[PDB]
Amino acid sequence: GMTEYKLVVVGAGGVGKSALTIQLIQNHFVDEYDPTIEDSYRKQVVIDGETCLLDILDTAGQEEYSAMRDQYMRTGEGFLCVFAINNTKSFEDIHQYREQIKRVKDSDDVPMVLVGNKCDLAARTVESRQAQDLARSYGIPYIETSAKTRQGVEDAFYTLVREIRQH
Amino acid sequence: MTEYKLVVVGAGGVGKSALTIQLIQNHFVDEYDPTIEDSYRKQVVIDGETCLLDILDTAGQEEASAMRDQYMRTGEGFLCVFAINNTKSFEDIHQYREQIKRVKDSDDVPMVLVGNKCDLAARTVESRQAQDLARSYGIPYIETSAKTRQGVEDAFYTLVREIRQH
Amino acid sequence: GQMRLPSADVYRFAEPDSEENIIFEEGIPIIKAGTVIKLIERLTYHMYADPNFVRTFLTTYRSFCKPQELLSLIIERFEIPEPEPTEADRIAIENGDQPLSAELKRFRKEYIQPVQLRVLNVCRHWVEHHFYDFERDAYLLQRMEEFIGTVRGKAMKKWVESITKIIQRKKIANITFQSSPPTVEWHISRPGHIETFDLLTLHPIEIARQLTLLESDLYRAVQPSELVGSVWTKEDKEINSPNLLKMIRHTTNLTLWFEKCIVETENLEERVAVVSRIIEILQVFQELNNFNGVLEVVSAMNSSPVYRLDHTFEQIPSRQKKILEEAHELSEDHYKKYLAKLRSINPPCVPFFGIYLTNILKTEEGNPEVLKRHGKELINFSKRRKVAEITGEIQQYQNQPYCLRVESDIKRFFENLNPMGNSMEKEFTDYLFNKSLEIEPRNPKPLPRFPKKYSYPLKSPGVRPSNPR
Ligand SMILES: Nc1nc2c(ncn2[C@@H]2O[C@H](COP(=O)(O)OP(=O)(O)NP(=O)(O)O)[C@@H](O)[C@H]2O)c(=O)[nH]1
Ligand SMILES: NS(=O)(=O)c1ccc(Oc2ccc(F)c(Cl)c2)cc1
Ligand SMILES: [Mg+2]
Ligand code: NA
Repeated sequence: GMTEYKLVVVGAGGVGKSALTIQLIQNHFVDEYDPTIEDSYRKQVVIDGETCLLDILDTAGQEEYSAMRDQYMRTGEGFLCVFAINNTKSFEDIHQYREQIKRVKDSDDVPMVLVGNKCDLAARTVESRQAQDLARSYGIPYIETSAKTRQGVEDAFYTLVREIRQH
Repeated sequence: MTEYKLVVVGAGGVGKSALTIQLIQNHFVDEYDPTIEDSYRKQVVIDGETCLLDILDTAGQEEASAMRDQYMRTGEGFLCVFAINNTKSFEDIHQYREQIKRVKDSDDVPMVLVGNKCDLAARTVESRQAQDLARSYGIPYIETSAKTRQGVEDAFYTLVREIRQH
Repeated sequence: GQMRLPSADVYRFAEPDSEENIIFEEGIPIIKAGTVIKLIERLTYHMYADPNFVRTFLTTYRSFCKPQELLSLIIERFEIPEPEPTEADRIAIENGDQPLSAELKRFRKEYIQPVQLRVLNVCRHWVEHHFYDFERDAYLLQRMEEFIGTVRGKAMKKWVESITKIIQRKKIANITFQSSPPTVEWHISRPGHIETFDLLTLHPIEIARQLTLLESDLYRAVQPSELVGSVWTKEDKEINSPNLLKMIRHTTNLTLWFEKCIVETENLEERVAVVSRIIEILQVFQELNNFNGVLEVVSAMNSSPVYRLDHTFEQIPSRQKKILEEAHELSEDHYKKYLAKLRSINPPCVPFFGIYLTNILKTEEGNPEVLKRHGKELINFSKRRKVAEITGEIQQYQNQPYCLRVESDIKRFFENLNPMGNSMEKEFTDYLFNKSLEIEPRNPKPLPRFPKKYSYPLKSPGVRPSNPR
């Protein structure tokens, strides 16, 4: 039947990374969530007229289990590398996440998108030009998202699926 | 996993809490801290079937005697505990038995009669007297020690079997 | 008829329920949302006890009420006014007779005494199971001591005196089995010869047992205070979640040690023996229901340095390939088979904590703190109940102890394991990957040969236990 895409969310902890998948999978219009519910991370969507199933792995909260990252990452066909726009360290971490994905997938060309997440009203410290320049140096798209208004969320995941389809 | 709601009842000081904590934690409580109401959960395989025991540990002190209907309504099975060195606690058993039957409006409530503190030599309730009472209720009688663990699993898991076959 | 209540002007907890102050879920009611006053009323309700609610509330309330304010509110709840004499009582008194005081006696028996006892049960649970509030705020403890120590009247006396003693014991603060633990097993390393301890020289049964005791102790030490509010992910995580972080860092260190043992064994035959021994340890972890240990091994075998070692994998016996594959299947499909297995076994067990962390974090992040209804902000209690269901599951598996004997020297060996040495994480994991490339180069580079490094026999003693008389 329909294609299933296994997507993996990676990035620094403690800076609102989990809001990206929660806002996608959510009842978009009721702010509520039970992550324990079988298939609270599966969503059927239509992208460019083609229906598919997204299976999203987001191990948010397990960042200290650093030796599990390889196993978790190998499950993915495409990756969202997420940093917080008010946390410069999370942005500086992106390079090593990308290198680790390339190693785990044994490929220099792994479908991935760079996502800058606005997780609160604290002052932005990573300007969009800095993140665009980083994404361009890697040859990947850059999407900015809000953790509160759902802006950018669909664009982040749909752009990643397009990267997979066009690989 | 089937869930079973067990309730431990009986006079103050007979060892309801000590029995429950021995089952849950494998630890014997030396202190006598009178209970108001405590609850515990235990996942355990009994006769090859996994279940989840919810155990309500109730107040034996007479000052709480007007607050029992609410927990007797929710319980599926009752451990009726007395201490074998305390004849008054044995005489108190029938009051719990009769109240449980009234609240649940049933002559057929899963129950086990438990004679606790069987590690103590100075017994004042003979096994035969308690066994006669248990037979009149149609229920098993199990002597236990929360201190040594003698009979503790048998008492609780027999009650589970009674609920299962109810 | 129902008992009459004090005027809500003198006693705030007698205000009628309305959708402006409490919302129930669709046989005691389950609360979806409410004001803090209504939550405390139902926490201490005169009609029924709710021990699960007491645990849920005391685990999670700090997200909506400060400890000092909670104590003030439950003291306010405790201080219930008694009703005035009724007309029948008045007429009796006017005739010099003793009044029956039927309504007063009923209100004492059916409202005051149950509510007051349930307030004391909140205090008792607070001190016994959430004492960190008092460790962190000495003045809160003074207030609790004063409140309990000045409750008058005989109906509460037994519990007041008991709670006073419990508090004093908590300020200055043993396992029984019917079966004996099995005998400690030894292989090449003999008792007391800690300098020879290593992956292949300790007995694999005893490696798994001692790691299970260690990992069980680490699991059992994690308190809900380290989890609520997602505090293990925040800037003060080392202050607020030290036992959880110690547990995770042990798991990480053991995984890295397994990887290091594998890739630093350059001889192919010896490396097969190393991997085979680690899968035997995994088999004993499975037998012990040590799921943390199972996943420590699975994580190591799926790490980038190990996973690519096809020449090693090819020589692993088929039955061990199957053991590893079935263990890995526990994690597939978002841990579907792990979750089913955890819920089926007979404890003791050591759960994998990471799933709980992700579920607590996403429950906190994915639900609002408040619900807005009729212009009022109500505390979203359903969200807190979901968090406390997870912390309750954690606690249920913390109760059962393992019937295994500690070996102090083997315990110390694994406590002091430090595969990274003084290296930083990236430097070390790059080192492991470069060793992997050295010992099994990428095709089409030829496979080199390497000298043996172990002077002792590689044959495993196996993982079935022995029993001399
Ligand atoms: N020797 C011995 N002492 C026991 C045993 N069970 C309980 N005790 C002791 O008896 C005392 C009362 O035990 P406890 O469990 O608090 O009794 P309870 O029935 O729960 N009391 P309450 O109804 O007030 O909550 C404690 O000192 C406890 O150590 C037993 O099997 N053997
Ligand atoms: N997904 S998994 O857990 O089934 C799995 C993990 C690692 C695998 O690669 C190995 C490499 C070297 C070895 F010595 C061995 Cl045993 C295995 C193969 C499968
Ligand atoms: Mg008790
Ligand atoms: Na910053």
